[PDB]
Parts: sequence; structure tokens; C-alpha cells
Amino acid sequence: MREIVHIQAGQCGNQIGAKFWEVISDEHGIDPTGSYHGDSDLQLERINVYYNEATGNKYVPRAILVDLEPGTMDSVRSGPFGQIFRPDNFVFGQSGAGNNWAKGHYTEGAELVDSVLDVVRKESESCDCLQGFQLTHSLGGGTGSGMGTLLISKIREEYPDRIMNTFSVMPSPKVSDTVVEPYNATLSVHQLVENTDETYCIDNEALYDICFRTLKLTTPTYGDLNHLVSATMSGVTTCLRFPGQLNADLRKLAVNMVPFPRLHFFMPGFAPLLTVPELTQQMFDSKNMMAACDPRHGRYLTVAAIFRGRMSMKEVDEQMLNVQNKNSSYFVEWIPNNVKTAVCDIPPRGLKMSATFIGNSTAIQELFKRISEQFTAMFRRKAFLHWYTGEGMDEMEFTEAESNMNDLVSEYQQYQDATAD
Amino acid sequence: KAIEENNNFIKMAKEKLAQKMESNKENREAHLAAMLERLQEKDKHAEEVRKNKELKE
Amino acid sequence: MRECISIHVGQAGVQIGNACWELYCLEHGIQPDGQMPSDKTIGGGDDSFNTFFSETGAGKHVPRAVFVDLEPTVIDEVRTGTYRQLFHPEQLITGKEDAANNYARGHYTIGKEIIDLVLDRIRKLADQCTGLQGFLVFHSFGGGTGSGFTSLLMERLSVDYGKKSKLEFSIYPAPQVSTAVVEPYNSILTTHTTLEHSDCAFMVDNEAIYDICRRNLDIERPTYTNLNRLISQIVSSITASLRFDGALNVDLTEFQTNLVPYPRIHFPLATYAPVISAEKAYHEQLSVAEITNACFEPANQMVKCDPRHGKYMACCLLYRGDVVPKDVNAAIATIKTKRSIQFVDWCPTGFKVGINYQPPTVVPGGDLAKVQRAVCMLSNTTAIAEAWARLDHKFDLMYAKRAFVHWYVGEGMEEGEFSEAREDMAALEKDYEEVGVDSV
Ligand SMILES: Nc1nc2c(ncn2[C@@H]2O[C@H](COP(=O)(O)OP(=O)(O)OP(=O)(O)O)[C@@H](O)[C@H]2O)c(=O)[nH]1
Ligand SMILES: Nc1nc2c(ncn2[C@@H]2O[C@H](COP(=O)(O)OP(=O)(O)OP(=O)(O)O)[C@@H](O)[C@H]2O)c(=O)[nH]1
Ligand SMILES: [Ca+2]
Ligand SMILES: [Mg+2]
Ligand SMILES: [Mg+2]
Repeated sequence: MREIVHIQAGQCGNQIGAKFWEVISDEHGIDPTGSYHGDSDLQLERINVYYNEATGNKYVPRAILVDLEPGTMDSVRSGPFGQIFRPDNFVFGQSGAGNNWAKGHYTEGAELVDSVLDVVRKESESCDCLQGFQLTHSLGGGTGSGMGTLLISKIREEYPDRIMNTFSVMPSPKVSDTVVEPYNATLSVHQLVENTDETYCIDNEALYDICFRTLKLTTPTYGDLNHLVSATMSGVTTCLRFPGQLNADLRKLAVNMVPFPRLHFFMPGFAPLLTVPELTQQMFDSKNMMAACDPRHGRYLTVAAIFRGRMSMKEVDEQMLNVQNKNSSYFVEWIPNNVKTAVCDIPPRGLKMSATFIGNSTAIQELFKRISEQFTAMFRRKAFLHWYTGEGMDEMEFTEAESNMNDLVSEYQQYQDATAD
Repeated sequence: KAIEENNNFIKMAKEKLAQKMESNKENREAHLAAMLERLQEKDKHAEEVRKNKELKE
Repeated sequence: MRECISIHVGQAGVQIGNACWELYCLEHGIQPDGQMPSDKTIGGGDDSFNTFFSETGAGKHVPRAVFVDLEPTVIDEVRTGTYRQLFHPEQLITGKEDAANNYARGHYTIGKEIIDLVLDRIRKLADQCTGLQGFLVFHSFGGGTGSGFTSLLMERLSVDYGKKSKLEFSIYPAPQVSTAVVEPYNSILTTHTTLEHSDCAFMVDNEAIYDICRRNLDIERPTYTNLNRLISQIVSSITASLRFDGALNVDLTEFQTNLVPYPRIHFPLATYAPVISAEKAYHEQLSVAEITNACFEPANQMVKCDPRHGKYMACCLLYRGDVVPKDVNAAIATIKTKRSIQFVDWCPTGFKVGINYQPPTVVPGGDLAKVQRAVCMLSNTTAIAEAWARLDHKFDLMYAKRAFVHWYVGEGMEEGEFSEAREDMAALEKDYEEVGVDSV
């Protein structure tokens, strides 16, 4: 298990995808043409996880860039690392989706889906040992929300024994005021609970709140929010990208992090947005969470912590023990040794020391309940259904999406209330 | 008796092992069969969605 | 003859194999290329070291060993490392996809694709032997391969080799270096399924070794490289009886006779001394009495338990280096009066002693001091059931909520297997309780 196949769908998916590839190319010492210009051997040791080796020692991302809207094709190709992508992996439609899930999932996106599946199969066939897939998308749009979830269900059929990882971006009224985003998110959640192995909840409300209150910016653009997401996505893939023992592949992470199949929604975190005890307190603090939820309103089923930089590992061990002792009630007693910690030598660009946090907390229900409240505000008066029932859907399917996300919250609550004796 | 018991142990280890490895293949295949059958049920639902758009026009 | 084939399963097995074989080479004067200048009989021989090494006509001395792992990266470093010339390529076996810390993938799913190849390769080593004694299986309890594939292998080795002996060196997990939340499941699973097919199993508690590296060697945060060098010294003390000639040398099988009172009670506690840094060892010669006394200090044990709150069914002292029987006897008499050594009523209390004259060796650029004499105590104590108890409690906490069970069921396992495995450990804990009760 080495090669992961990246997929980016929609505006959000492609732009966070673009930033992801910019950062990891810089860390691995790859320039916009795709040549190796670095110094350390650790940059190349697990390069094959995300990069294909073409002729003339070219390193090409294993990325599949997808959208129903053209124009997003131009922005990615004109961007800083536009040249490095494989031209045949661009699979772009005609009329767009216009923030409609039923267009992405059932009708207009369903027509473009087989031409994407060709690119996936071509990339997957060449993999020495394919481990799985990582999608990047929003759940508030139309393409990434609906076609991205169709792609998930379709890739599952042809690769049921590979890992399906996602970086699903949750919508927020503070960042985007499109009124039907709560409908799109809830429909996507209904698919994600059933068909993904692990979903990172990158929440725009938390990204807004961080940019305003911590980073001091009075009104943040999509560029400011992405600076945090690219730092997070770089962090959570550090175990996959460099030499290490812990969470080194997508199944080993999944096995350690996911104690129940449906409960695979992680609360990401990053620090700083410095000393080892400060890092350790910052990453466990609610203010550094990329999902807008308070850990102290529930319990951690499992946690993965990734430290990056030259630092005393003795100090890291003492500190991670310190917070588990001090915050003991916020970790379920019935899963022993559920907090794991890796340390990578190579720090990211800019910072000398950083810390990345993946937590499977029962407090993640606060994010689903928030979407559930914005959903039921519209659905109980049958508002805006003509966008969806026109494209072919039934009310029954809307009700099942609400019930499935209510069950998910009920199950997170069950295990939060669970006790050992 | 030493031979009889040494053979019995080899016999029953071999039979215990073959029963588990066949039982495991049944269980794994049935788990994967149910996963695909649920995924194929979504294709039949998506076909009714696309028909109820054209049969409403 | 009396050959011994070492099988190293999974990362922890493989890397402990590197340590052990590197150490055996330095002990016998074998070079990295395989040559042994002091060995005059070319192509073969009946010497003591030939229990662990075959000989090619070109004079190469080749470990009687197989390295198995379900992924390439750890075994690749043996293929390209310092001792690459020591092993034939067919001794080093790798698959592509690992068991992902899942007993199911190791025993069933991924494991079944490589098991026939592994047995075939063990058979090429077995047919090289004129009088095969048995196997030494090196594996972790916690890993998917170390648990799942090991169990599978042991079941198959009982089929193909009958009652021919099978010893284990089993790495028991610890939170300081453990990489997986599901290690208790894997540990109980493999312990259950291996139990009928193992004759003797030396458990090594990673925490016990970790604490020793912190306390005795002053390593702030011990690595696997640190732990494995210590483990290989203990492993070498246990296998030195097989690998060396000696007047007062006692075979390992003769210790086993005393160590295993019933087939299921086959888990001896290992304790080793002296573990000391070069700085502290300078102008500090440790006598026979000092190192013997260190065996009854529980800080020196390979497994965290308290023998003093349990009962003894056997005590064996494996000495190497500058040791003579007089000194050993003096030291034992001193201990008998001054320490908490209570035997069960149904055993005899006499300590069993072996001495190998070849002194202990150190790997260059290591942490251990080179000492003139050393000792490994192998004892059969009811206290080692504490290691089962701790591990069984971790199992129950998770299994009560079925945490992570879906990963095992997805790969073909039933809930029946989990509870069957847990009841065997419940029985095993009951068995260690029973043996300590007095007779009537
Ligand atoms: N964090 C972040 N969120 C974004 C970005 N671009 C869009 N979004 C969010 O994505 C949601 C809308 O989805 P889009 O990705 O624009 O829609 P799409 O998937 O392209 O679908 P169509 O627009 O219907 O083609 C809104 O909630 C936005 O706040 C970005 O660069 N970063
Ligand atoms: N003492 C010691 N323990 C190790 C070493 N490598 C791994 N471990 C321990 O072994 C357990 C993990 O199992 P591994 O042996 O790494 O995994 P594996 O058997 O290769 O199985 P998979 O990787 O899941 O296929 C944990 O308890 C680790 O602490 C080592 O070199 N020495
Ligand atoms: Ca010879
Ligand atoms: Mg768009
Ligand atoms: Mg491994």
C-alpha cells in the first residue's frame, strides 16, 4: 500500500486541491515543471504515494481534476503549479450545476461521471499497490456536493476493498449566503455515512471564526480560509508522505481512528495558527479546531496527534501524558490508549515547529445538529423543493437524509453516554 | 498409542484449520456481496429518478 | 545435527532478527560476507554453531532462518543492509499489502496468499537438516502479521512437522511504543490460537525493556534500535546453550523439562543482568553474587509482574562468561535466606544452573557495557499471569462496546471467535491460579 489517487471536484474542491498540491510540492522539493530540486533523501522516499514518475525524471501528481463548470479549468491551469498536472486528467463539463445536488448526483453530473471513471481506472491500473482515494470537495455546492458523492459511490463499486478518504468542506451562512446549502450538506452526509471510511470535517464556520478572531482579518476571503485548510491537509498527510511507524497508510489510520463504521467524521486541528507544552495545549483547545465544535461538550473516542519539527521527544511524551491526565473525563474510558502521537523531523515552510490534531469526538454532533437545524427550518414548510423534485427526486429521499443524520447524532450521543462498568 | 495421538493432533489441526479458512471465505464474500447489492440498489434508484424526470415532461 | 530454524514474522520479528543475527555473528567470529576464518572444515560440520548456521562449499555461513512480512519496507533494509550477503534471497519473503494491525488480514485475507510459499521456503531449510530439533518464532502480539500470520504459520507447522518443538519469542505490547489501539484484540486472538501449537513462549514486555533502557542505560527516549539490542542479549543467553560447546553447559531442552509442568503453563519469566552503561561499568566489576541477586530484583525482568506476590514452580539460572559453580552456589545460598522465593508444595525448590564459558559480546557503537560475566534467569512463576490479566482487561473494555470489531468482521471473522478466545484466556488465568493452590 503506497499509491493514493487524489480527486478534486467543484470550485471548493479544486481550489483547496490546488493549495494542497502547492504546499506538498514545496515540502517534497518539486517545482512547477515537476523536477526534483531539494537536498534531503526523505523528500523522495515516499514520493510515490502522491506522484507518478514520468520520463526525464518528471514527477506528476496523481490528481483527477473534475467540474461541471468550465472556467475553473482555467484558474487551476493558470495557477502557480498549473503546468505540473497531467492534461488528460482534466474532465470538465458544460453548463455547470448552480448549487444543485440533484444535478450533481442524479442527472447532469451522472452524464459526466463515466468520463471521470475512465481517468480513475487509468490511474488506478498503473498503481503498483493502490491503497485508496482522497476526494476534496464542498458539501454546500452542486458538483462537489452531488457529483463528488456519486463518484464516491461509483468508485466503491469497482474498488470495494480500497480506502475512501474525504476532505469534505461544510457550509456556513457566515461565509456563503446561498440559501439551499443546508439541503446540499444533509444529502451529502447521507452518502458519506454509508460510503466513506474517513471524512475530515473542514468547517467554513470554524475557518471564518479563526480568521476573524485569531488571525485578526476583519472580513476574510476564500484565500484566507484556504491558508488554514492547506496547512491542515499537509499535516494529516504527513504520516502518509514521510517515513514513520504510526498511521503510515490509509487503512492503518482507519483501523486506529474509527471504532464504529458510521462514526468516521474527524475534527481537524492545527497549531500555531513556540514551546512543546504550548503546542500541546493549543491543539487540544477548541479555538484551534477546524470544525466548529467544543471538545468539552463531549468525549474523544480516538485522537491522532502529529508533531513536526526538531524537538525533544521526551518532552512530547510527557506533554501528551500531561493532557490525558488533566483532561481524563474527555476521553472514553472504555477504549484504552486511544490517543496516539507521531513526530516528523521536517517542519513545514515558514514554521519551525507545528502540531496537527485529528480527533474523533462525539462533540462533532454540534456540527451535524447545526446543519440539521438549518435543514429543518426549510424542509418543514416544503421550501425550495422544486429545484430537487423537478430534477426527479422524491420527498421520501429528503426525509431519509434527515433521519440518517439524526441517527448519526443519536449514535455519537450513545457512546458519549457510555461508561465502563 | 503415541503414534495414534500424534496423528490425531495433526488430523484435527488440519480439519479445524480448513473449516475456519472456508468459513472465513464465506463470511468475507457475503459481507462484500451485501455491500455491492446495496450499491447496485442505488443504481436502480437513480434509474427511477431519471425516469421520473422524463415521465413528468 | 540438532538444528534449529528461526522464523521472524512481521516488523518486530524481523528487526529483532537483525539484532539477534548480527549479535550471533559477532559471538562466533562470522563476517558480514558469511566467512568464518576460525572454521577450518569448509562446506559443513557438526560444531555447536552449526545448529544455527549451515555452510556453503564457498565457506559462507548462512543463518538457518526465514524472514516473513506482508509488506516489503522492513525486509528491504535487510536485503540492502550490512548483512545482505548473509542470507539467500529465498530466505527473505515479502508480500505487497500488510495486515493493517488486524489479526483477520494476517491470518486469513492477506496471509493465505503467501502461506504456501513460506512453508515451501521453510521446507528447503528443513531438508538441509540431518536432525532438526525445532523452530524459534519471533513475532509481536500487537501487529496484524505478528498476530494473525504467526498463528496461521504455527497451525500449519503442527500439520507439516507434527510435535517437533516450537518455541516463541513474543513481543507483548506497551503504550510508549505501540502503534495501534486494537493490540489487545490481536494479542488475545493470537495467544488463543497459538496456545496448543507452542511448547514454550518467552514473552518480552516492551514497557519492561523500555524502562530498563531509561533506568539502567540512561536513554531518555528509547527507540526500537535501543530495545532490540537488549532483547538480542536476552535471546542470546537463552540460545547460547544450543550454539556453544561446554562441560558445564546445560541444553535448553533440559531447562524446558523443568519450566513446563503442564502443556498450557509454558510461559517462563525472563530476567537478565547486568544491564549497565560503559560510564557506570568503568572500575566496577560485578561479581557472580551481584548479578545473581539482580535476577530477583523485579526491575530487571522482561515482563512487568511481581514474583514476590506469586509462587515459583521452577527457577533456572543461565550463566555466561567468567563463572564457576562454587561462586554460583555461594550466591544462591545467600539469596535463599534473604529473598521472597516461595515455591508451590508440589515442586522441588532446587535451582537449576548452566554455565557457558564464551563471555558476552556487545554490538559496536551500542549502549550496553561489555562485561566479563552475565546471567539470564528463566523462572516459572504464577506472577506472569498478571501480564495476561492487564491485557485481558483492555480487551474487555473495548469488546463490551464492540469497538473496532467491524474491522475484523469485515475481513471474515465471527464474534464467536472473540469470545472463544477470551474464554481460553479466562481459563488460562484460572490455570495459573490453580497451580499455586496447595495440595490436599
Ligand atoms: N474553504 C473554502 N470554501 C469554499 C471555497 N470555494 C467555495 N467554498 C464553499 O463552497 C460552497 C459552495 O460550493 P462550490 O464548491 O462553490 O460549488 P461546486 O461544488 O463548484 O458546485 P457548482 O457551483 O454548483 O458547480 C460554499 O459554502 C463556499 O463557502 C474555498 O476556496 N475554500
Ligand atoms: N521490541 C520491538 N517492538 C516492535 C518493533 N517493531 C514494532 N514493534 C511493536 O510491535 C507491535 C506492532 O506490530 P508490528 O510487528 O510492527 O506489525 P506487523 O507484525 O508487521 O503487522 P502489520 O504491520 O499490521 O502487518 C507494537 O507493539 C510495536 O511496539 C521492534 O523493532 N522492536
Ligand atoms: Ca565447519
Ligand atoms: Mg461551480
Ligand atoms: Mg508491519
